[PDB]
Amino acid sequence: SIMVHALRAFRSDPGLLTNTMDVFVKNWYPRQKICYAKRKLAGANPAVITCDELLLGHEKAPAFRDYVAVARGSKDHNIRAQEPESGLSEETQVKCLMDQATDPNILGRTWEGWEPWM
Repeated sequence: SIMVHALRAFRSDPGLLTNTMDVFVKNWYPRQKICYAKRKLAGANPAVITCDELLLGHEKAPAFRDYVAVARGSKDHNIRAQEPESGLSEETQVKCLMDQATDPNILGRTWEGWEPWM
């Protein structure tokens, strides 16, 4: 619920931060990642951006088909998977962003050193 109160304060006015984040005048990896930032500050889904990243050239690694099937989850029992891609309220946005972070089927296949068990 603290994230309800936090993300609402940003999502309400997407210009203020995204327009500042055009500081990357320094394709342009800036344009194509800010293209995603403008979507995710607006109503867009967290797993969708992960699929969208994996589609963005990383489709050369063989498990990309499966990486998307981990990101998209199972429509039977993952609470992200039933939602649309875009137009999400602060509730739907964060409700799903929980699921895509807490997934035991992500955590059960991931980097050591970095640490799901701590």
